[PDB]
Amino acid sequence: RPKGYFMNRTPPAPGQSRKWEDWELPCYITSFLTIVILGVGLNAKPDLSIETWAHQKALERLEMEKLAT
Amino acid sequence: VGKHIVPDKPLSVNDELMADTVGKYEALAWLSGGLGFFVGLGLLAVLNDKASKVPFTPRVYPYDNLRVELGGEP
Amino acid sequence: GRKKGLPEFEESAPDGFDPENPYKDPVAMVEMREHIVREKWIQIEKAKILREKVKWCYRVEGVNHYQKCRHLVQQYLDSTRGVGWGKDHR
Amino acid sequence: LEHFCECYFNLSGLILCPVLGSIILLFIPNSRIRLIRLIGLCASLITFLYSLVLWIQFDSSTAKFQFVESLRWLPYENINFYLGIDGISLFFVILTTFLIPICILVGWSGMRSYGKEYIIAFLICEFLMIAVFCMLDLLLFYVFFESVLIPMFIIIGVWGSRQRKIKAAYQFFLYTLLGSLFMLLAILLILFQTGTTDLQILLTTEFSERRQIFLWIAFFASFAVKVPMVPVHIWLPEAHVEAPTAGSVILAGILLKFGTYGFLRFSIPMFPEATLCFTPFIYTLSAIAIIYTSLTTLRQIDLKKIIAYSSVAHMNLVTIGMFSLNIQGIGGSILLMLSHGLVSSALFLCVGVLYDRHKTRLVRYYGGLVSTMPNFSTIFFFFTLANMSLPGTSSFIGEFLILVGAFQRNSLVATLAALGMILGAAYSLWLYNRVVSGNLKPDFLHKFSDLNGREVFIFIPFLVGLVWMGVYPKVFLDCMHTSVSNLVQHGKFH
Amino acid sequence: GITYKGVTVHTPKTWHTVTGKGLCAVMWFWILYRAKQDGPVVMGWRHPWDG
Amino acid sequence: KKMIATQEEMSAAKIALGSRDMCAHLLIPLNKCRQAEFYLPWKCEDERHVYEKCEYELVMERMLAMKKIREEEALAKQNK
Amino acid sequence: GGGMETNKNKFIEDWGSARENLEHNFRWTRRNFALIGIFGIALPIIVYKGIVKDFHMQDEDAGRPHRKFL
Amino acid sequence: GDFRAKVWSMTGGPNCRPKHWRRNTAIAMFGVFLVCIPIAKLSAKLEQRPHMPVRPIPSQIWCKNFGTKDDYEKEH
Repeated sequence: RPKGYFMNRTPPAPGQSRKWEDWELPCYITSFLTIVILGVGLNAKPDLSIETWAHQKALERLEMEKLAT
Repeated sequence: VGKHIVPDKPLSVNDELMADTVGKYEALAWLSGGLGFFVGLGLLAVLNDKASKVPFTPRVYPYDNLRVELGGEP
Repeated sequence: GRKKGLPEFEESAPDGFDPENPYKDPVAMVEMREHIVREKWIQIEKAKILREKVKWCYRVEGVNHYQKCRHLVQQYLDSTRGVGWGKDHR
Repeated sequence: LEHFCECYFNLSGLILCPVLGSIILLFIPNSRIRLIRLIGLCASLITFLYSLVLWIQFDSSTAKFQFVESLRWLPYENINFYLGIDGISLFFVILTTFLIPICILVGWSGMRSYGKEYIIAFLICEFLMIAVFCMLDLLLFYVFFESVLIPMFIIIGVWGSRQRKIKAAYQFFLYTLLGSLFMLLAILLILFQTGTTDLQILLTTEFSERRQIFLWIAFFASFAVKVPMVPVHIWLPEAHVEAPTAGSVILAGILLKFGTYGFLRFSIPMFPEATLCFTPFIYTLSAIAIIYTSLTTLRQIDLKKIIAYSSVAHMNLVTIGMFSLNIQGIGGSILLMLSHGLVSSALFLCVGVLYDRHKTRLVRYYGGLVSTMPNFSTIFFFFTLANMSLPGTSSFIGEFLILVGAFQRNSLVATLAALGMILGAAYSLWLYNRVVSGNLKPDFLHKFSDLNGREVFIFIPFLVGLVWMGVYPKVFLDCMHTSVSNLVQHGKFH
Repeated sequence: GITYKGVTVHTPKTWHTVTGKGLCAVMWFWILYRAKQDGPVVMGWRHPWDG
Repeated sequence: KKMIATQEEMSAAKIALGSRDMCAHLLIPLNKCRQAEFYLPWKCEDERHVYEKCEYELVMERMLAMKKIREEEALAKQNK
Repeated sequence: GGGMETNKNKFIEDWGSARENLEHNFRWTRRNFALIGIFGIALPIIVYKGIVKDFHMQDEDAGRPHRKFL
Repeated sequence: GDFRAKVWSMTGGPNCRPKHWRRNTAIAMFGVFLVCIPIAKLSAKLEQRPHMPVRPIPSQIWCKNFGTKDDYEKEH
C-alpha cells in the first residue's frame, strides 16, 4: 500500500464508506453545474464579438473595391 | 541538517540576508583592469585599421547588384 | 429574446452629428462614437487579412519573397499606419 | 422613465440573494451550527450560479449598458437610479460571487466559534460589493462603497488574530473614509453643473478644461487611496495582514479593485482632456510605486506582509495600462485585475493554511515543508509562479498586454514597469524557498499536516481559473473589446 | 582484483577495455585516412579540382 | 565571365540571394544532386569541383583587381 | 512535545516586533534628510521630467507643438 | 526515512517501490498511446505543407494539405 494517506484522512472501517462532510455535496453539485453552464453555455451563445462582425465586413469591402476597379 | 541553531542573542536588523581573501574596492580595481584589457585591444583594432588593408575588391553582383531580388522597384 | 444571426448596425454615420459642435445632439454624439469604433475595427481586420497574405507569401516563395511579396508588404505596412489605437492618431 | 429589463435573470435578483440569506440567518439559533453553515454556503453558491447565467446572456457586440433596469426613489421621479453592466464590470461581479463562497468555506472548521455573525457579515459584504459594481450613478456608487466599510471593520476587528487589529481597522476605516469624502465633494461639484448624477447623462455632457482638472483631482484623491498609490498605500499592509484569512481574501481580491474600476467607469471617460494632462503624473507615481514597493517586499519578514506588499506593485501596473488609453493597455489592465483577484486570494489562502496550524507568520520559523507538506508545497509553488507573471498563467496575459500598451505611448514608463519582472521574481522565489525548501527546524515546528479534503477543493477552482485565462484568454477578451473600444474612443471623433 | 598493501584495484571488465581500445583505434584510422586525402588540400599544396 | 543563368532560372532553383554571383549556372546542377544524394559529402564530387573552381577564380580576379588599385595608391604617394 | 503551534523564540519574536514598530524610532537625522531628499523628492521629479520629455520628443518627431501637462 | 512513510505525495516519495509497478507501468503506456491517438489526427488535419517534397514522405499518407497555399492573394 502507498505511504501516507491521500489528503491525510484515515480510511473508514473495512466494509464501510467515508462519511461526506456537509460542504461536499453542495460544492460538488455547483462544480458540475459550473462546468455544464459554462462548457455548454459559452459554446452555444452566438458569436457576437466585434472582431467577428468586422472580419466579415472587411472581406466584403475588400471584395467590392477589388471587383470594382 | 544535524541541528539548526536556536538564537541565544538578539538578532540584527539585516539578519534575513546574511569573497574572503580580496577586499571590496580592491576587487573592483582588479576587474576594471581586466575590462581595461578589452578596451585596450579594441583601440588597437582601431589603430590597426584592417579595413584599410583588405586584399580583394568588394563583390559586385549581376542585375544591378540584385536590386529587384533584394526588394527594389522592378 | 434575440433573433438568430450576426449583429446588424447602420452602415452610415448618424445624421445630426455636427463636427464643429459635438456636444449639441446628445443621441447622435453617442451613435457617432459607436460608428467610429466599428469603422476602426473594420480597418484593423482589413490589415489583419493583409497580414495573412504576407505571411503565406513569405512561406510559399522562400528566398524569392523580397521580389515576389514586395507589393503585399507595401500594402500591409500602409494599412498598419494609422490603424487601431496605436502610435498613430488618425 | 421605467427601464425594466425583459430578461428573466436580472441584476435585482442577484442583489437580493445574499440579502435574503442574511435576513434568514438573523432568526436561526446559534445552537444550530450545521443549518447556519449550509444556508450560507448554499446562498453564496446560488449567487455564483446566477452570475454565471448573467455571463451567458451577455451581448459582446453592443456598447450600450446591458440588463439596464431602474429603481425609483421618489414619487416626484426627479431622482431616478439605474443598474447596468458592460464588458468592463461583468467579470468583476462574477469574481465577487466566486470569492464569497470561498470565504465561507475557509472558516468552515471554526464556524462553531464564529457563528451566524461571520456568515452574515460576508453576505452583506457580497451584496454591497455587487451593488457597487452594478451602478450607473455617481451617488449610489458612493453610498454602497462607503457602506462596505462597516462590515469590513467588523470582520477585521472581531476575527483578526492579534491586538494589532485595532490599529489596522482604525487606519483602514479612516483612510477609506477620507477618500470617499473627497469623492463626495466631486459628486456634488458635478451635480451643481448638471442637475443629475446619472452616468449615461454625464458621459454626454461636456466639462470645461478647468473644471475637468479640478473634478479629476477630487476623483483621483478618492480612487488613489483605494488603488493603493504612493504615499497613501501604508494602510494596506496593516489592514491586509491583521485581517482574518477570508477578510484578507475579500480585501485584496475585490476591495482593491474599486479604485481602478472607478478610474475606468468615471474619471477616464468623463474627463478625457484632464486624463491626458495627468498621464505623466500617473506614470510617475505608478512607476515609483512598482520599484519602491517591490524592493520593500524583498526585505519583509512576515509571510502575509510579503503577499500584501506584492499587491501594491501589481495594482500600480494596472494603473499604467489603463492610462495608456489603447486596447492593449485597458484590456490588459482589466485582465490583470481579475487575475490578481485570483492569485492574491490563493496566496492569502496558502499562508492561512500555514497560520491555522502553526499560528505564526514569521518566515524564519518555517522551512523544509516540502518533506512534510508536499501537496501544499506543490500548490504553493504554482501560485508563486502565477505571482511572477510566468507565461501560461493568467497574470502574464495582463502583464504583457499592459507593457505593450505602455510601450506605444511612453517607452520610458514601459521600461521602468518591466523592472517588475526582475523584482517580482526575486521576492516570490525567495519567499517560496525560505518556507518550503531547506531542512525542517524541529525546535520550532515538529508536527505537521498536509491539506485536507476541504483545503484541496478550495484551491481547485483557483488552479483552473489561472490556467484557463493563462492559455485561452479569448473568452474574456471577446466579451470586453466592444466596451473597451468605446472607452478608448470616448471624447474624440476621428 | 590485485591487492598491494591494503589498496585493491579491481580489473576492468573485458568489454570495457575492448570498446575503449577499439573506438579510439577507429578514430586514429579515421584521422590518418582523412590526413591522406585532405592533408595535401588543407596544407595548400593542391586543389580539389586539380586533375 | 559573363552572366549565364538568368533571373528566372536562379529564382526557379530557389538560390540563396548571396549565391547569385557569376557561377550561379554551375550551382544549379550541384544543388540538384545535393538534394538528390542527401547532401552526402562523398557524392557530387564532380559537380562540386567545377563549382568550387568557379568561386575560386572569381575571388582571384577580385584579388588581382585590388592589387592594381594597391599599385595605384603608391603611384599617388610617391608623386606627392 | 504537544500541539501544532510553533515554539516561540523570544529573540525571534523580539526581532519580529522590532520591525513592526519602526516609526517609533524615526529621528530626523542628516541621513534621513538626505534619503528623503534624494529618494522622496528628487528621484520622483527626475522620473517625471524624463517621462514628460519623452512625450515632447514624440511631439517634435511628429511635427507638433509640445503637449502641455499637469 | 521514518516520518516520510506517513507522508502522501503524487510522485511517490523517497524510495518508491510499488508492488504492482509493472502492471501499473503498462496501464500507463496504454493510456498515453490512447491519448496520442487524438493528437495525431488533429495534427494531420492541422499540418500545412506549401511545397511538395522532392521525394515521397511518410506524411504524404496521413496528411492531405500539400501544395494548397499557392493562391496567397486569397488568404483572409
